[PDB]
Parts: sequence; structure tokens; C-alpha cells
Amino acid sequence: MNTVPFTSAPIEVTIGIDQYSFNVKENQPFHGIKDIPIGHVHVIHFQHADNSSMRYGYWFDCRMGNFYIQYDPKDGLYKMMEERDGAKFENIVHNFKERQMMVSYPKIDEDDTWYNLTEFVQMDKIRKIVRKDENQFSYVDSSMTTVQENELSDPAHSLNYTVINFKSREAIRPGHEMEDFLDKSYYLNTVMLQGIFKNSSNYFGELQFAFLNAMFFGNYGSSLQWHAMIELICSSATVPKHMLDKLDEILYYQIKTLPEQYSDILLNERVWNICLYSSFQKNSLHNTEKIMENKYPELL
Amino acid sequence: GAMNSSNYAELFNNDIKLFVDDTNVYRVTVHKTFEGNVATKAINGCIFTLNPKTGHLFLKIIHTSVWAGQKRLSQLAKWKTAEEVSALVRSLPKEEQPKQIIVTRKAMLDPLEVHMLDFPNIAIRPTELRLPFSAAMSIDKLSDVVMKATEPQMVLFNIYDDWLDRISSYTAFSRLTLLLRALKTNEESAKMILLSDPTITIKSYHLWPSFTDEQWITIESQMRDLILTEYGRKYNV
Ligand SMILES: O=C(C1CCCCC1)N1CCC(NO)CC1
Repeated sequence: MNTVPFTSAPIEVTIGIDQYSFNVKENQPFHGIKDIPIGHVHVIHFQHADNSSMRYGYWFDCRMGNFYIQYDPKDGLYKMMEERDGAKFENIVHNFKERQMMVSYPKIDEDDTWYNLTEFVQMDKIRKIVRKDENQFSYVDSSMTTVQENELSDPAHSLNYTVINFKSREAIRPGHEMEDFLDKSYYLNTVMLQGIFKNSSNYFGELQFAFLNAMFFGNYGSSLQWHAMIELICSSATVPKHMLDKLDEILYYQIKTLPEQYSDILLNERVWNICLYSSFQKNSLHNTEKIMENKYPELL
Repeated sequence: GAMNSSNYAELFNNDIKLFVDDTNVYRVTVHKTFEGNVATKAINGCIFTLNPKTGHLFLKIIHTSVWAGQKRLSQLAKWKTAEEVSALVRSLPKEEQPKQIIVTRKAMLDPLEVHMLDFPNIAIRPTELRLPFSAAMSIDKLSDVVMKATEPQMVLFNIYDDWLDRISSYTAFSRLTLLLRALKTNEESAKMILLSDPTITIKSYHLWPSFTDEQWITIESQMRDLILTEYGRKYNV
């Protein structure tokens, strides 16, 4: 179990750690989060009490370094930093725990929710989508645009998701125009899976990461990316059986976790109705269809 | 974006554009089988591709063999249309290729956009105009070449005959759409108007009769009357 120490909490803020969240009052004696499960990526995220605008946060893996949060009064945000002196870090954390100045990552032992949302998400792939090689953790916020959005403006601060575009020469073979547009199996299996992602695990990893950025930061381009990667699978007549079964599980836990009250802005009616009721895979996503119909029948 | 009454003169500026109408590509007769079921029999069709500024009509004849062994023919027909328009564009010299293609039915937008991905600078647009180009097969010489075709074939026409020697392309397009609207509303009546006077003939190289300017004004009035006539017959007004 690892720990992320907070130098202090000088400004009132709602702090998220994965799917959990809690309020910290201005100058409250808060020194961080302990008992963070090893083996998963994690995200620690922030919304200031005085300007709920700009949710922001950090994707990190405690196996890759000792990380802490310190508020920067010049840039006005809580910043993740790496402590390279391991003894200084262990000493600091031990003091914080002994004085019980830390919240405990509150994992119920029956609960696989975080694993199920991050099964295929790997820090190394996050760091290619979010380019800032001098840090081992990755900053994301509500306003960051994607490389595709910038085509349709600062490149250093972009989300470099894999560009998916159904009406593009990449998606459509000359002489198979109708075939490739109505059945996207070529684009999914040869172009994307074999060509770019190399395997379905990496594809699912980017899909899951896009969803989590959409949910935790309200990042619109991430939501677009998540729906495009769903739609590409659902619009393909030939998909490996293990990918369909895994997609159904992935989406089930995403729909389960989504705040009921954000469904109107995080779910695209067209895509979900097409995917569940018109697409080639309309009968292949049994768990997802059942939770969607019982939780968000309005959208359908 | 879409083409409508506000930007209507755009059709007659000097940027090359084509209308594409697919309403006569997939054509069938519906009949009873010996068992008393219903079946269709395809008949030849055509793509109606028109430059509204010059009158040039690229009539691609769609022979029934192109449907043999194919499923979902109404969907295929839109993609076949897009395939043939793309082939036409690729066959033209660069300086003759259109800058815009206006499809008369919104269902042609994605098929044509996909077939034209190689031409990112050609705009593919819909229109809110209700144009009567489905009535092209009421023009006898067009219907004749389509029905006689035994193989795929492209035939070129000027749908304005020699009108542009005397009138502008705005006026010529207006005459064409009035004639086609009449033929669509009451084909028999419209053809009687056009051909009742045996002294006015159709030149071998033309589609329409050789009316004088004064005769066109009469013909045009007779077509408006017909359209108003049928409107009252239809609605009891
Ligand atoms: O929290 C602290 C201070 C430790 C000493 C008492 C006051 C707080 N750190 C300072 C910056 C860090 N460096 O590793 C880690 C965080």
C-alpha cells in the first residue's frame, strides 16, 4: 500500500482519488492519501471550491516513483511532484501517518470497480497520449483538446488519442467504399488493431482512459474518443469473440459507475441507440444493454 | 452547406458545379407471380448529372445487369450513383472538374462524400429546393436511349438545346424546372402542350421543340396553368 503526502491544503478543494472524493476546507490539516492499492494506475483530481471551473488532476502509478502534492500559490493549483530522496520521503510519510493526517483509500474488499475500469490502462500508454516526458505522472484537465480536435491549438498540451475518422482514406479502401463504410471490420482489424494498436488490450486501454477522462474531468474530446472507439467495434461485422465479450464487460462497468445525473452530457444518444439496436453487434452486448435499459431508458 | 432560395443565383456563377439526381437509377415494375406473390423486375435507369450553368447533362445509363445477384438494391443504388459520379469527375481534366456537387436527396451525401475522399476540395452539398429532375424520363429522347441500352453507357446532352444563345442560364434553368414540374404533375397534358402544334418540331440534335421567343412565353403560360389546374383537381380548390 502506497501513499501520496500533501505538503498542505491552503485552499478549499474537492479531492478525487479514483472513483472516490472528499472535501478539504481552506487550511484544513490534511496531509494526503494512504493505503493506495499497488498494481493499478490511479488518478488524483481536484475541483476548487471557489472556481469549479477547471477540474484537473494527475494519472500516476506508485510503482514508478514517490509522488506528493504541493499547492503552488503562483500557478494557483495543486501540483504533483516526485521526491527523489527516498529516505526523506519515507521519513515525511511516517510522521504524517503517525499523526493520522491522511485519508485512507477506502477500498471495500468485495469491490473490483477500479480494476474493472482500468484493466487495460497502463502508465506507459498514458504517457504517450499525454506528452510531458520529464515527469512520470500525467496532467489532464477539463479544457485540454485532442489532436483530432486541433485538426478541425497548443500541441504540447493536447491529448494525443489515436485519430479515428469513419470518412477518411485511412478507413476506406479504394474500390471497397460501400463495403468498408457499412462494415468497418477492415478499419478495426487491419488498420487499427494489427496496424496501430498491435493488440486489443492496447485498444481497450485507450478506450478506458478516454472514458475516465470524460467522467472525471468532463473532457469533451475524451468523450468523443470513447464513443468513436465503441462505434468502430459495433459497426464491424467481424470482431473476435473474446473482444466482444470483454467490451461488454468494460462498458457494463463504465455505465454502472457513471453518475446518474451526468448521463445527459456524457452519453451520445445516436451512438448508443445505433450500437445497441442497429449495429452488427446489437445482440452481442447483453450486460451493457441490460444495464443501459434499466438505468437510462430515457436515452433510448 | 445546403442550397436553397437565399443562395439561388450561386447556381449560375462561374464556379463549376453539378447537380446529381439519383431518383431514376433503380427502377422496377411490380407484378404478381404465378403463385400469387409479388416480385419486382428491374428496368434500365439513369443518373442525372447536370451543369446548371451550361446545360451539359452527363446521362449515365444504368443497365439492369448491374443489379444481378446483388442484395439491398435501393441502398446499393446510392453507392453505384456515387461510384459513377466519382468516375466521371476522375475522367474530366482538372480544370473541368466541379468545385461543388449538389445532391438532390440527402441520402446521397455519405455515399458521395466517401467516393470523393480523394477530392477533399470538392464540396458535397444538399439542397432544400424540391427539384423535379425525377421527370427526366418524361423527355422522350432521354427515355429512349435509356430503354434501348443493352450495356452500361454514358450519353451527353445539352438539356437547354440552344436556349443559351438567347437567354441567360438563370432563365434557362427556370424554363427547364417549369417544364419538368409540369411533366411530373401531368405528363400527358404537358406533352400535349409541347407537341400539339405539328409545325413546331424538335431538331435531331435537340430535346425540346424549336419554339420562338413568343411561343416560349405561351408554352410557359400553358405549363403554369396546367400546374395550377392539377393543383385544383388534386386539392378541390
Ligand atoms: O509535507 C511536507 C513537509 C514535510 C515537513 C513538515 C512540513 C510538511 N513535504 C515537503 C515536500 C516533500 N518533499 O518530499 C513532501 C511533502
